[PDB]
Amino acid sequence: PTVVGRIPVLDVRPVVQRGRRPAKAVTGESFEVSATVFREGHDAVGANVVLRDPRGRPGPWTPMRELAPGTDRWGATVTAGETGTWSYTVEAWGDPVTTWRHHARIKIPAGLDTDLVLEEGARLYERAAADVPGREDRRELLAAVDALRDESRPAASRLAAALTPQVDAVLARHPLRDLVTSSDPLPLLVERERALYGAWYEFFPRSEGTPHTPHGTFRTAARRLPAIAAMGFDVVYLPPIHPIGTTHRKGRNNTLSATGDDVGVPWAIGSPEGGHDSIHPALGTLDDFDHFVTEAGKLGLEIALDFALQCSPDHPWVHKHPEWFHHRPDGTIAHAENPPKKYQDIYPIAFDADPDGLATETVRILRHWMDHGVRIFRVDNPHTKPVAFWERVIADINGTDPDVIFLAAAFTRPAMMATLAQIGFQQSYTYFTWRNTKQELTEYLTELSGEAASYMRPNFFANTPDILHAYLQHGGRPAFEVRAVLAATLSPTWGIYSGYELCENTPLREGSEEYLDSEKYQLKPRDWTRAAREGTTIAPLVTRLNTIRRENPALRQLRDLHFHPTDKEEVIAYSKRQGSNTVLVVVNLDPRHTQEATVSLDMPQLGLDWHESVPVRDELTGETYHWGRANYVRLEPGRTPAHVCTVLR
Amino acid sequence: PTVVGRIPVLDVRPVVQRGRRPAKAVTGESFEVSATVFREGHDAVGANVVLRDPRGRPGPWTPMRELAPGTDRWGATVTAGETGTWSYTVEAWGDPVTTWRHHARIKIPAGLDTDLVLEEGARLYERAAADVPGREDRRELLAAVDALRDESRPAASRLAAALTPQVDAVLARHPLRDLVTSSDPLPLLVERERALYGAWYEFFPRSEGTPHTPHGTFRTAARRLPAIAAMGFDVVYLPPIHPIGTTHRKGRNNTLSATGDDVGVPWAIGSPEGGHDSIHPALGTLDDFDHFVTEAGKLGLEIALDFALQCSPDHPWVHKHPEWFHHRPDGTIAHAENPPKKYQDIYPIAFDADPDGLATETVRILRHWMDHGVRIFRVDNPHTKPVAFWERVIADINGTDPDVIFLAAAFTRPAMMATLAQIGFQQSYTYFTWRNTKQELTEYLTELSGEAASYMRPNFFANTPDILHAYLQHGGRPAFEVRAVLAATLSPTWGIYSGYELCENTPLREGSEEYLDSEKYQLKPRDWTRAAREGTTIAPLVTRLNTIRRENPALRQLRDLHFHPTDKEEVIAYSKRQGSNTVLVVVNLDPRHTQEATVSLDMPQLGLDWHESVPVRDELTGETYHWGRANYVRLEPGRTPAHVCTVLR
Ligand SMILES: OC[C@H]1O[C@H](O[C@H]2[C@H](O)[C@@H](O)[C@H](O)O[C@@H]2CO)[C@H](O)[C@@H](O)[C@@H]1O
Ligand SMILES: OC[C@H]1O[C@H](O[C@H]2[C@H](O)[C@@H](O)[C@H](O)O[C@@H]2CO)[C@H](O)[C@@H](O)[C@@H]1O
Repeated sequence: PTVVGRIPVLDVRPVVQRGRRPAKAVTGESFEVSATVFREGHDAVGANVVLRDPRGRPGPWTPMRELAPGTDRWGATVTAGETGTWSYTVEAWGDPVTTWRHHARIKIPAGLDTDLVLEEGARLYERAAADVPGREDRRELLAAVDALRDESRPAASRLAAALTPQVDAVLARHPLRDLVTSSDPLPLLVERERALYGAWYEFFPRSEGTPHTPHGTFRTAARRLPAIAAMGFDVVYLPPIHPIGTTHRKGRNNTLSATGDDVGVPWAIGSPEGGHDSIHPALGTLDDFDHFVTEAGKLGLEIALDFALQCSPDHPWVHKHPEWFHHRPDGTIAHAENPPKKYQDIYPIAFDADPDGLATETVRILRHWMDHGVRIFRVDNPHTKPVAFWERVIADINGTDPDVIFLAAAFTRPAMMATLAQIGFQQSYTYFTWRNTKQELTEYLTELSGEAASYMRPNFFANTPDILHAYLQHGGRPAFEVRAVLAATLSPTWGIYSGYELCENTPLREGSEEYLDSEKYQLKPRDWTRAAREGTTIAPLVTRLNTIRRENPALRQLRDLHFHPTDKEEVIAYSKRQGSNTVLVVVNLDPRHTQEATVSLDMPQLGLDWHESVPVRDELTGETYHWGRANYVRLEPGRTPAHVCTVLR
Repeated sequence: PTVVGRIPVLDVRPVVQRGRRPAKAVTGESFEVSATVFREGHDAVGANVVLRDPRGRPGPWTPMRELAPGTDRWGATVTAGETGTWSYTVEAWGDPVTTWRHHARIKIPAGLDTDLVLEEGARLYERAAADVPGREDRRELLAAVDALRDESRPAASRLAAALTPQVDAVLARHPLRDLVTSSDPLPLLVERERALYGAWYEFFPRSEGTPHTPHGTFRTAARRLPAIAAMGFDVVYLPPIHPIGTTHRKGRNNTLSATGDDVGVPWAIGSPEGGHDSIHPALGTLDDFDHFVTEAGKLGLEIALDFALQCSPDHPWVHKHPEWFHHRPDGTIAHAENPPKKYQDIYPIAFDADPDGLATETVRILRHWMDHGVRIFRVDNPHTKPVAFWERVIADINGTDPDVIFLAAAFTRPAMMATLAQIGFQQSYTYFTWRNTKQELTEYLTELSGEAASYMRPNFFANTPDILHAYLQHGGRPAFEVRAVLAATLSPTWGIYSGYELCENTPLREGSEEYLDSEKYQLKPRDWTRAAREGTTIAPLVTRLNTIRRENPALRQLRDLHFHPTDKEEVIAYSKRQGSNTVLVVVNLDPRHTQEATVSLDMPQLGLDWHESVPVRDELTGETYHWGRANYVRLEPGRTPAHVCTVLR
């Protein structure tokens, strides 16, 4: 056997790990399958994509086209349906009819060998007809054959009877393909909509308590759900809900020693009261959790729990499974670190004494929470546990429960971030919070919406309990508004951490990304009712951004994204499309000064000619404009963070 | 099983066609194996390359290093030995000693847990020692263990006794490797020196005749060999040596009708006198060919024959194997084309009626010429015959005779050119003749000496019977000198077509790359003795260029190549290295005007500090200079095309 086939079809993409791991999509998502396709000699080729479903049924006729002249790189868009493991193949072939037409259009006018040319056409169309399944279609082609062979008609009309739009459409549907050659199949994992598309809200239930009982419970915190749903969120992310250790408990503002009342850090998991399968006694019981989950469900909210594989020194594992930790010669276990950050309140897990026991216990714990209606997990610092351990764990869980979604909370070097996604993580945290200038956002999103999108789905949190960027610190509310618009329009999954709405932006000190009086170390009650009454929350904007996402299929996908040039460094423009839905966004990244600029739209990228003028509506205001190749904008911080426009019919 | 191992080792290169085809090298050639290597957490990794020979014997210890900070991309240089199929593996591992050192260097000075730290070191070094095979090495490590454990000494000195250069060198040779993880093996094809390195001369034997017998024979043409060898060539490329058809024979200057005396085009192969396994009767017999081959061999010249799979209409195949041709409805066969070029004197071969017969006959013909001492074939227009046909043919021939070298004469689009090389062609013609400005040369050679070099070996013909570039037309002799220097110094394989020495540069017309009175259509006797006597040949320069190549291992390889900036667009500079051999070249690409410029050498790329000054000798003149970071050059066309300098000890 030869590696290369009769008609070369090479380097099909997407591909992950040379075919050893699947490429990704979700139900209803469109992406490009491509390949390098050409033949020997000078005649034309064609190609097409055969997408097969989990039962092996091929999808519809999907012809490809050359993506740029001289490159022999061909592509077509395909769309994933039901969930499961699919496959895709590229078929390449000689296209004798295109070749013959092109020659015939020169030779019949210039009078060279006309009978021989037309008879050669007739025989092609005869072979075309044999492989057409439909009777009306077959009769149409055999009619063009008899017109091609009628030697009493002028040559130009024998020809034109084979170039009619009626024949075109039969051949575009059932073309004559010579020497059909197939690539080896490549795997596609199709997962549920929520893996790619969703709005996420993070809050600490303990903070939502009462005057008589400041430490909130699942029952008091449930009161916070109707407002979260009213802001248009789909997922609630809860930091760890388990008991919290006492030995080396941290105090307020990340101090080493807790006082008597201090609540500790939820990530310091485990005490005599329980471990990763228990509920912190001050939050309530497993039943109170079921109630919280049930009430979330009625409002269209799914719960995501934090899974953090590590232990306080008081966790039961510390004595039940000493071999899950690395011990130093004196018997002690070194606290976990993430330089320059130190975690004096926890121990890391060691994996090389009993990898089987840890895997077995990890899936037991996830299955526990899954039985209680949690189908989504944020996996904390996955990059400090082995890559292959996550590969195994995710494959075990997704083998019985393929709807479960895992989110990799890894802010680390690129290779590890990409590898985690490739080995099964449905979603990834990103470098979003550190991309704030126009060049940074353009470069980064070009990467995420390009080839990386075949294996990674990004979750754009505009802030987290660990990240209050200097942009928000110095920019105030106008900066909060800009980052919300950006995050909500550039990724189909985005989120915020409670407090973001109120523009909380006081840092621990100058040059830090920690919050002052961080919620991680203390109860943080908030006056939601006052902020709403006084207009000092951006909840309305957030609510509107999520409404726009729900009304615009273009914002529920990632890969179709184009940046349009402007003449000001502080103003950025881009568009996204999905069928007949087109959304155009223009953002002023200066939160302090008003910016005016001309936005020069790449009109072909919108499906329009250069001279055209198109009606848009700014969905943030309800105002309508008429926009074409070149448009003046004026963006004043406080008043207008951005225009978020839809293209009208 | 998981795809990813305990210590991730990913995306090893070079790789060709996802591992389905081998990467390439020749005996004694060095290239870089690389990989993406990292681990979970914060401890250090190391890696190494295990290169295995055809019998499976591993090469020496070959540690890798990170190529740039923060990238997790690791590399090392390996060197291929004997010919055959080798394999290479990357091994990745935790490097506990590097990790412990780095921690210990902070914790001992700052006085934290010092006894515990030093005891942890002692135990690592104890495990190191157990695995060391040498007695003196083992005693050295166990000495450092006892110094580390001596609690009566200050902590800083217990430590310093484990960081000595004597211990360093033991551990760099036999390091402690945790959790060794291996990549899957990748294939390497190692071929003979000549596949990468050689100087090639093309001439038509028929043109080297006498007054009494103008059509040369193998016996008269042999008289031309001593001068070819004296010019330092290693390979003689002969256009087709078979009988030449009469039907539609072309006349002089590519005219359609031959007169009675016209000799025809050698590529129009075949008559009743014979086909691809015969000798043209005017060239002599098979015995005269053996004599020619033998006399070439005595001078250190190998023969490369042209293999052109096509037929004159008088070729015996036309009636013996009609199914090897595509016939039109009236039974005629269309002449071959290569738009806009037409080949009215030949028929192309069709491959889809009897691919097995064509393959079998093709290898029969190549084995015939191989029995007569031809171990190299230039395959004419391979891109008009199926890719898979060549893949099959080359694998059949190389399976019994792996020393046979094939050269792809394909000037076409990039995808086909790369594919031909990947499927087995030892050598490829290139776009060299159309890269003449400094930007064009820099861009192109950066491509060829980069990743493409794992599958393609370039042959830089400065001219061919079909290519007389406008640069040579307008530039005269000074242009011929420049292109010879460039071709000879930028690729380890280069060549010329006879007449190049004499600066033949009259085109067929303005805007054509054909020669006037082309040798393809007529006998072209040349007065070599007169040109030598009158100094009107650049034979001396050519002779000197090949001598320099034979005396400088850096010019007998392709991958080590760096371009150095100059302040003039017409002046280009570059260096090449191989062990302690460094060659530095500066060329003036203006053939009409003298150019002066400053050459600013990237000194680190030469293995030198910025302030240093290095002695060089211009091997074209014997003149010596002293050169450092910034050097004035003055290059006058006619006098000085270039400096070709060696770095002196
Ligand atoms: O109690 C352990 C530490 O918890 C936090 O650190 C978390 C961080 O908030 C989370 O996003 C990251 O992925 O994991 C670390 C460790 O679980 C506190 O900020 C630390 O001060 C605590 O020591
Ligand atoms: O006789 C056939 C044709 O031979 C030449 O064309 C060659 C050309 O020289 C070679 O380098 C190219 O790759 O292949 C063609 C065909 O063999 C003449 O230049 C043509 O005019 C002849 O028709």
